[PDB]
Amino acid sequence: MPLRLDIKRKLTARSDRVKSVDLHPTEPWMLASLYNGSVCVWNHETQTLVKTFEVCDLPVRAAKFVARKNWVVTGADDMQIRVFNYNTLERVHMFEAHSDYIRCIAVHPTQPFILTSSDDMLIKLWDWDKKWSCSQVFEGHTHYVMQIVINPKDNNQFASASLDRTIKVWQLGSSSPNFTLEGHEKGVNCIDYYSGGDKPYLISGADDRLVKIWDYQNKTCVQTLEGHAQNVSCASFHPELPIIITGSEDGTVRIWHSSTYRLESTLNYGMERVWCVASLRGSNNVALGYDEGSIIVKLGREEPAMSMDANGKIIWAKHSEVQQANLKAMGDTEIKDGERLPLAVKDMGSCEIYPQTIQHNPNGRFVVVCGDGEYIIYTAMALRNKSFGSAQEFAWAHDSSEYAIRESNSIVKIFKNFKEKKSFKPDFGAESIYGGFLLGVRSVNGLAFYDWENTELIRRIEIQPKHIFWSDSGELVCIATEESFFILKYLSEKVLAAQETHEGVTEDGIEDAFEVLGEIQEIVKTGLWVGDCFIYTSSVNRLNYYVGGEIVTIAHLDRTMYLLGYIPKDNRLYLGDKELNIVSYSLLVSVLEYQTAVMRRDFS
Amino acid sequence: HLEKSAVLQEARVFNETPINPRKCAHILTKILYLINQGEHLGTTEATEAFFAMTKLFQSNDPTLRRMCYLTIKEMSCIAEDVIIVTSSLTKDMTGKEDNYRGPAVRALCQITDSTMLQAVERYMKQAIVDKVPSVSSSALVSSLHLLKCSFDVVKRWVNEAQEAASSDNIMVQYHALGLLYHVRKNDRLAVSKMISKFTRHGLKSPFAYCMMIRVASKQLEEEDGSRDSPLFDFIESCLRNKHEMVVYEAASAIVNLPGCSAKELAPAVSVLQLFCSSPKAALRYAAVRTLNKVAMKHPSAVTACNLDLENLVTDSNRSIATLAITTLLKTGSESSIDRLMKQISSFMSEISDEFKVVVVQAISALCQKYPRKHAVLMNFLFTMLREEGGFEYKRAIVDCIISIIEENSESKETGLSHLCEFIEDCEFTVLATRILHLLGQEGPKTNNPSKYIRFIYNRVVLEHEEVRAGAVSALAKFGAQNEEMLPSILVLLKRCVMDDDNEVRDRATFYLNVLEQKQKALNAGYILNAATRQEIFQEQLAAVPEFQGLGPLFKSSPEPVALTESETEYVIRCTKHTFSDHLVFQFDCTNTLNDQTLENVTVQMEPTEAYEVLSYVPARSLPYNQPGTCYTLVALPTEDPTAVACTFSCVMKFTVKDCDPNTGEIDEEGYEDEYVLEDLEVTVADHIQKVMKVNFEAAWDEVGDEFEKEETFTLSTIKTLEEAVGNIVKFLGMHPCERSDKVPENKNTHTLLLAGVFRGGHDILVRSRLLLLDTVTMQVTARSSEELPVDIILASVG
Amino acid sequence: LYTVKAILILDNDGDRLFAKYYDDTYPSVKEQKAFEKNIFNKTHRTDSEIALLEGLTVVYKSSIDLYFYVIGSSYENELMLMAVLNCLFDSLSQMLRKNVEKRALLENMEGLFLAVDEIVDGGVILESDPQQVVHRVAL
Repeated sequence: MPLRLDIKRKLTARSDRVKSVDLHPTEPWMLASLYNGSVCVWNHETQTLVKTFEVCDLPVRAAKFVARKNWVVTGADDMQIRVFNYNTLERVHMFEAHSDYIRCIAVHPTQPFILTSSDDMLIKLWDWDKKWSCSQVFEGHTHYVMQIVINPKDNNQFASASLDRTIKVWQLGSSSPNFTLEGHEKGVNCIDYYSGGDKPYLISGADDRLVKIWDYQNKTCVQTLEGHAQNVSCASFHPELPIIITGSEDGTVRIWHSSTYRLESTLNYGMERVWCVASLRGSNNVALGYDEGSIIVKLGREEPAMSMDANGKIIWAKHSEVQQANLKAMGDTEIKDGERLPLAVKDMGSCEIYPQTIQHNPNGRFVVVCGDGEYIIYTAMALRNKSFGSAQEFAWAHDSSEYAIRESNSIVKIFKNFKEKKSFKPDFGAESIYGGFLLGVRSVNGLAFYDWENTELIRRIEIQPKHIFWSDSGELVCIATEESFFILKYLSEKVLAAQETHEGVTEDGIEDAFEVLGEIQEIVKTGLWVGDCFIYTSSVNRLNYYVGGEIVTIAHLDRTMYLLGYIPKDNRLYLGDKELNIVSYSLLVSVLEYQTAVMRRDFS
Repeated sequence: HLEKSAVLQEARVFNETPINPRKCAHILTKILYLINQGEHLGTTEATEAFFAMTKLFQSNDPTLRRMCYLTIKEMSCIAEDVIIVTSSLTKDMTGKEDNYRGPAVRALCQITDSTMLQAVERYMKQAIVDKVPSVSSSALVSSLHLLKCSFDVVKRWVNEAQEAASSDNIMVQYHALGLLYHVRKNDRLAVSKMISKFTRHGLKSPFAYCMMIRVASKQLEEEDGSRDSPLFDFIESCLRNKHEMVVYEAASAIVNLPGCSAKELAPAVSVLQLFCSSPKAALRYAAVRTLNKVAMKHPSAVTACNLDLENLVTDSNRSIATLAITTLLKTGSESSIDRLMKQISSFMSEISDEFKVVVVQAISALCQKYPRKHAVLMNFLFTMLREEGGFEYKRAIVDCIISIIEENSESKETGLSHLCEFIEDCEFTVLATRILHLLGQEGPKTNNPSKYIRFIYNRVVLEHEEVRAGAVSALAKFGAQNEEMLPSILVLLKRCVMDDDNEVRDRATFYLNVLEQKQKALNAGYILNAATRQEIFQEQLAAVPEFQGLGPLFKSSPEPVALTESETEYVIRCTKHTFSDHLVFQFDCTNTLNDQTLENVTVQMEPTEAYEVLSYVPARSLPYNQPGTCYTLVALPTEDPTAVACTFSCVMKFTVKDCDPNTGEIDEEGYEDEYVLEDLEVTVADHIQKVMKVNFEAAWDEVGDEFEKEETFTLSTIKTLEEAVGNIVKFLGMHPCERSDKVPENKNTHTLLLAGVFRGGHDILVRSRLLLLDTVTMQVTARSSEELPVDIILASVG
Repeated sequence: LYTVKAILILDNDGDRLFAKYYDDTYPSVKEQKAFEKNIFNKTHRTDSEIALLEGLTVVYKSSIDLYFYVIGSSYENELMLMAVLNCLFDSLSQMLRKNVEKRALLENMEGLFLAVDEIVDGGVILESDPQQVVHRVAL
C-alpha cells in the first residue's frame, strides 16, 4: 500500500556520529550527545539552538531532561554526573556514580528516580531527592551494562540488554532480575517497550538481522522475523502506526509494517547507521543519530475521518488506528457551554482501508471516504458500501449527485453514476481539482474556472490557493490560500449573454464573470460557511467570524481545533477536538442573518 | 465389541506411572472406538472420565497430548465444562511444542462462551496471524464452529482484520476465501472493489478459483456487469491451466445463444466436450441435464449427433448410462434411431450399471416430452414399455399416466385403447387404483361409449370385490353425465348387472339402496360432489378519521414514487391519490433497517404551485420490513391559474429507536434525527380520466370559446414533433385524436386533438396542431372546462 | 467446505467401522445403517466411476478388502473430490507400507483415525495430498 503519506523531512543537521538523543517533551526540545564530545540542545522548529554544553570533550554517552524536576540531567564519561538545572543551564551538582563508561539512564517519572546502567557491569540506582544517593545497586551482570530501559509502564519493573546476549527483567525485590532469558545469538544491544499498556512487546536490537518479539505475560518469543538487507543497527516500534522501523549498520531504513510486516519502504539518508533513536511519545515525530548528521521527520494527519449528520451525529470512524468500527453518536442530553458531554456506544463498520478523508454527501448522507488511495463510499446507515474505485483527486458534484475524479495520471475523467462526463473534458495542467458549484481546476499557479457541463474558462485569478469552501448556495465563496484569504461574487448573466454571443477571453478566463469583493489577510485553523458568512477559525486560536466588516471572536480556544458542527436549530456549535470531547457554544444564526439582511436593507 | 464398563473400572490404570505410551493409548483407544462406532452415555461418567483422564498430565508425552485431543474432540457442541484445561492451553501458548497447541484450540470453539471468549483475544489475534502456515491453519478452523454459535466477536475486527488474509501458500490461499464465503455473505460492495484484488492477481489454488466461480457466476445471472472483459479474462482463466475442474465449471453455465454467444466458446467447449467425452470427467453427464443446458437451435442440433452416439454406443460407465439418457434427450432424436435403441435397451435396462434407475429418470423425461402426445410414440413406447418391462415399468407408469393427464391427452381412444388392453395382461392391481380414480372423473366428456363400457365391464370382470367396485364408482361421475346414448339405459344397466356375495352383495344392493334412497337425479348431484379504482382508495383511506377533507377519488397517480431510493433503511414507495376535493399522499413502506424502527413519524411536505395545506400525518410506529401508513393531506384549488400541480418538499422526522430483534424493548426514550424526505411532484394524470368527448364537435370549439390559452413556438434546429411527443402523450395521459393520433416511423403532418377530464369535475382539453412547413411552427391550444388546466396543460405537458 | 456428510469406511458387510459424520443433520445409528443399506446393498462392493445419489455426490470407492464411502454434494467437482479419496488410499498405503485390508483394519483403527482428522476435519477439507502429512506425521 502507498506512501500517499506523511513523511516530512522535518528538520535536518549534517554532523557527526551523534550517538545519543534524548527528548524534552515539555517544550519539544531535543538533547543530543555526540561522538565529538560536545552535546547540544536545539529547538528544531526554527533550527535554533536552545543551549549547547561542553560537558566533557570525550564522547558523551548519556542524556536525560528531567522535566518534572525542571532540570536537565547529563553524564559524560569522565564517569561523572554533572547536573544542570535547565532553567538557565545553571549547573547544579556533580558527583561520580558509576566509575566506568556510563551507557544509559532510565528514569522513574512517577517516582523521583534516575536509574543508570554502566559498563562497569553495574546498574546503580541513585535517588535525587536523597540528593543523588546510590540508593540501590542492581547487579547480576556478565558484561558491561550497555543499556537500561525502564518499563515505564511498570516504571517499577524494568528490563536490561547486554551483548553477552541476555536480558534480565527485574523486580525491585530482585536487585538482580527476576530472571534472565537468553535472547540474542549476537548480543542484545537494546531493549524497548511496547507503547500500549494493553499488550506487551519488546523489541531488542541486533545486527544479526533477526527480530524477536516477546510477550512478557506468557513470557514467550512471540516471533522471530527475517527478511533483512543489512545488519540492523536498529529497528523500532512505530508508536503511531503499526509499523516497524528498521534501521541498519549502514543506516538503511526499511519499514515493515507492524501489521503487514511487509516491507512497506526503504529510505536512504545514508547518513549512516542508526546510532540513536528517540521518539515523540505523542507518537509522531522521531529523531535518530546517524553519522553524516541526523534527520527528524514529521509523520502525521490531523484528524480522523468523520462527517456529521445535522441530526447530530458525527460519525467518525476509527479512533486513531482503531478499526473504523465505531461510528455513531446521536446523543440524548444537554449541558453548559464550558462544561463537557456524553456519547452513545454502537459501532458499525470494521473496514480495512485506512483513510484520511471523509466527506459527506451533500445532505450528509453518502460519504465518500478514500483510503489506501481508493474510494469507498458508503451507504452509510446502510453500512453498505455505497461504492469504490482508486483515486488520485476529487470533487463531489456539490449538488449531491455527481462526483469527479483525477486519475492517478492527471487528465480528468468524471463520473456521474459511473458514467464518465466528457462534456467537460479539458484535461489541462492542474494542481488540484475543485468542485463545488463552479468548477475549479487549479493549474499553473492559477486557479481556472470551469463550467459544469462543458468547461469554460470562466476566470483565472492571479495565483493558486490551498483550499476552497463555498458558501452555501455557492454564492460567496471562500478560498483559503495561506496567509491571505479572499471573498468573491460570481455574476451569471454576463456569462449567459457572452456565451450566447461567443467571442471571449479564457486565457484569463473571461473577465466578465466574477468580481473581487474584498480580502482578509488570513490564517485559518479551520473555517466555516455559515451560508455565505465566513465563520472561521484562525490558527491563532480565536474563533471568529467575519461579519459586517468585522471579524469577531466569539471565543478563543485553548489552542485552535476542529469545528464540531453547529446544528443550527440548536444554534450551537459543537466544537471538536480530536480526542472526543465535544464542547458547544450556542449562537443563534438569526442574529447573523438579522445583521446580514438589515445591511442589505432588510431592516424590517 | 463395545461397552463402557471395563473402561470406567479400568480408569484405575491411571494410577500407574509405569505405563507404556502404547499401553495406555490402547486403553484410550478402546473407549474412543466404542464411540467411533457409536456409544451414548451420562455426563457424570464423562465428567468423571475427564477428571480421571485429566488427572494424568505431567508429561509432554506427545502421544498423550494427541489422544486427549481426540477425546475432547469427541465432546464439542454437546460438551461438559471448559475451564479445566485452560492452563494447558496457555501452557502451549507459551510452550513451543508447536504442534499440539493447534489441535486444542480448535475443539473449544463449538464448545465456547463469551466471557471466556474474552480470554484469547490479544493473543489470538496474533495467533491466527502467526507464523508457519501450518499453525495458522489450525487456528482457522477453530472459528468456524464458533461461528455456528456466532463469530461476530471476530467480526468486528474487520477493516483491519482482513488485510492479514494476504497469503503465500496455495492451500492457504484457497482456504482464506471461504471464510470469505461468509465474508461476502456479509458483503457485496466489498467484493467489488475487492475483486479488483481477486481480479488483480492471478490465483494459486484451483480451489480458490472455484469458490470464486460460484460467486462469480452468481453475479453473472442478471449480469455481472460488463463481464465482457472480465468474463473474458476469466474465460482464459477457466479455460486453461493444469487443473481441469475450472474449465468444466465455467463451461456448464456459460452457453448463451438462443441467438446468442456461441463464438469462441462453442469451440473451446467442443475441445472440452470431446475431450471429456469418454469419462475424463465422468462429470460430463450431469451437465447435459441442465448445468450445461440443451434444447438447441436448428443447424446446431444436427452437429450434436456424434457425441451422443459415442455414449449411446458405449452403454457403459454409470456416468455413461446417465449421459446417454440426457444427451439423447436434450439434443432430441429421430424416430428411426429409437427403434435400434429399443432393442439395445431391451437388453440394457435391467442392470447394465443398474440402468433401470437412470432409465426411470430418463423415462420420467420421456413421459414429459411425450406424455400421451406423439401418441404413436406413446403407443410404440407403450408396447415397448410393457414389453421390455421386467416389472419396473409400474413405477414409471405412475409418472406416465400422470403425464397423459397433464396434457389431458386426446388420442385417448387409442391411448386408452393400449392402456386398457395391455394393462389387462400387464396386471398390477395397484395401477388400477390410481387410474380408476382418474377415470372416475373423466367419463362422457370423452365419448366412445360402447368401447368404454366394453372396457369397463372387463375391469370389473376380474375378481376382487374391490376390482369390481371401481367400475361402479368411476361411473358415478359418468352416469350422471350420461353420454351419446346413456341415460335410459344407464337406468337399465344397474339392473342388468347385479351381484350377491354378501358384502359384494351388499355393494350392489347398497349402491342400489343408496340409489333407492335418492331421486336419482338428485342422487347424482349430491354424491358426485370520478370515483375511480382510486375511489376505492378514497374509501381505503377513509377508515382513518383525522381528515381535513377528502372527497371521492377522481383518478390516482400515474406513477408511485419511491420516496426513498433503492433498498434504503427507510425504504419508501409512495402513492398519490386525487379526489374531487382533496389529494392524499399515502405512503407505502418498509422502514428498512432492522437497526431502526421509526417512531414519532410524520411527513412534511412544503408546496410551489398551489394546494391548501391542511396536515402532515405520520405513522405512529414503523418497524422493519413492514408497511405502515403515513399520509400527507391537501385540499385542491381548482379555478385558479396555477393550483394543483405542485412539488412538495419532504423531510422525514422521527425519533429513532434501536432494536434488538431477538426480543427488543420498547421504551419512551430514544432520540430524533430527521432525514431528507424526497419530493413529491403532483401530475396532470393523478387527477384525470382520459376520454373521448360528449360532443367533440361542439365541445371542441366550445372549449375554445370559454377557454383557451395558447403558446407558439417556431422550431428551427430540429423539425421533429417527437421530443414534443415524448412530453405530451405521456405527461397528460390523454388520448391523441380526431383520428389524429397515428403516425408511422415517419409522417408528414400531425394533430392531436386530445382528451380527458380534470378533477374538481372540470375538464381539461388540448388541441395540438403541430404544423410542419418544414420547420415546425406549432399551435398548442389548451382549452378547458376548468381554468387552472389551460395554464397547466401548456406547462404540464412538459 | 463443511461439506462432509460423513465419511465412512465401511465394511462391505454393510458394516461401518468408521464413520464420522463430519457434518450431519440426520441421525440415528439405525437410520444411518438404513441409509447405508439402501445404497450399500445396492452398490454391493461394486461402486461406480461416479455416483450421485441424492443430487449429492457420492464418492465411494472399494479397495480390495474395504468400502469407502464419502458423502458429499453434487455441488463440488469430482476431480478434487476424488483427489481426497485418492489421497486416502495412497498415503495409507505408502506410509504404512500397506493400504487397507480387513486384517489391517482389525489390528488397529487408530492410524486411520489419526490420519483422518488431519486430512479433513468436518465439512471442510483442510488437506488432500500425502506428503505434507508424511513429514508432518511421525507416529
